[PDB]
Amino acid sequence: QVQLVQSGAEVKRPGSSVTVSCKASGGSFSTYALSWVRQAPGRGLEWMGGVIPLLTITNYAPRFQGRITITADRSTSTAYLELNSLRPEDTAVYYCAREGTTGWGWLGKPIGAFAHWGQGTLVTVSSASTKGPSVFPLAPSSKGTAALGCLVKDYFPEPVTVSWNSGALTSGVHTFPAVLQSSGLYSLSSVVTVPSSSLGTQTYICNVNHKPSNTKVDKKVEPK
Amino acid sequence: EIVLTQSPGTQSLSPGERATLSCRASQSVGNNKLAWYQQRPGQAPRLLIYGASSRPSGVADRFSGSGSGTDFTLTISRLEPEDFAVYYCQQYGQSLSTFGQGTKVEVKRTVAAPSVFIFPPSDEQLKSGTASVVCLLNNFYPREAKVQWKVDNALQSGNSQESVTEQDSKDSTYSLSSTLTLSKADYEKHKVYACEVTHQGLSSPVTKSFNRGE
Repeated sequence: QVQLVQSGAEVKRPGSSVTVSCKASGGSFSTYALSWVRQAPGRGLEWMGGVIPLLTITNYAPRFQGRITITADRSTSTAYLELNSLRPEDTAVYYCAREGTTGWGWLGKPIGAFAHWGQGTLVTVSSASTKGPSVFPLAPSSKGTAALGCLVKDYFPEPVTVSWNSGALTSGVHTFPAVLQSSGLYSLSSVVTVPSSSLGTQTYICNVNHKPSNTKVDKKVEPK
Repeated sequence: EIVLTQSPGTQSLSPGERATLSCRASQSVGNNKLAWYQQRPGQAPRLLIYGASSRPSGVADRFSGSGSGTDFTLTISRLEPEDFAVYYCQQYGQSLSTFGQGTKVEVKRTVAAPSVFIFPPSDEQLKSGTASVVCLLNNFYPREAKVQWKVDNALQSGNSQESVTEQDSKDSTYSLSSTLTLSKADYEKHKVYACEVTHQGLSSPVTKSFNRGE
């Protein structure tokens, strides 16, 4: 089977140029069209462009016809997407795709449709600075099914992984999608509902892990 | 440019029901090259149908594409709990390729009134300079729920952001979170902080509130 492994997520400043890779494993590479498709958070799929590695025929989407540059190195079986002049509206997940086939190698009647996708590459474009999140307690109201939680406020960039009781709590747990504040920093909330008779016996701590800023906070939430 | 318009927007069907998704073309898709992809949350899209009707190997035979020219249709004969995700259509018969905007297929349940909670800002957050009130809408259906922020009985607007969880894999209910953000000075000038929630399951709007510091 064929698989495409892209480069890791990266954070760029507005104006600077980014370069994402995509290496092909299995099957051929030279004779099947390789395209790039990005997806903004919560939005739909959007075509950027494509290239057939053998002929070096580049086809760009008109919206990107100025700032995009897609190539394919046959010596490493690796495709490269280079986006110039980045700006806040370029923050998305960039996928490398390739059309499927009916039979393996240089023959194999190509189908055209993107049947082979990468793992995606998160490219965040903002003029903010990588900051660890502040974890505040959302204490259960003193007045079963009571709701408690933790507010993970002001961090950059995405994502943040939140667990409960180091993982020994999954029932009734809701971790909301992060909202982008006007400061340029993200913020989310992780809530959980537990019996009201279990507020003064069980210890509820939320574990916030933020990979990019290398920060981990284990905050204990208790009634006020 | 060929612009593809999918219909309908969102889809409310039950597990076992017949799902019919429509894709309308701006102009005749040359050589009948329309493709249907499925995308779950968090993962890269998967090819369901290619060449408008042909199905790749490994794909369950419950998916089937039909139609030609400008009208195309993706059909799931029997919806099963797994296939509830987002579906995109993409034309690739021209030099330029374009996708649709997607069609979310959700689980339909017997409407649930939201469990409303409200949290005043933390003592630590106040000692940091900023205040944030959090209104929680726990487990409800359908998604259509409106949250209005009321400080001292005044419809606050401009601030406060909201986020809705993906449809739960167990009870198929959405959960909303609204976060009113103010500064400490602006937070301390007032006493009554309230959040008003309107939803189908609620006959009358539910207003959960507190007073600052009590």
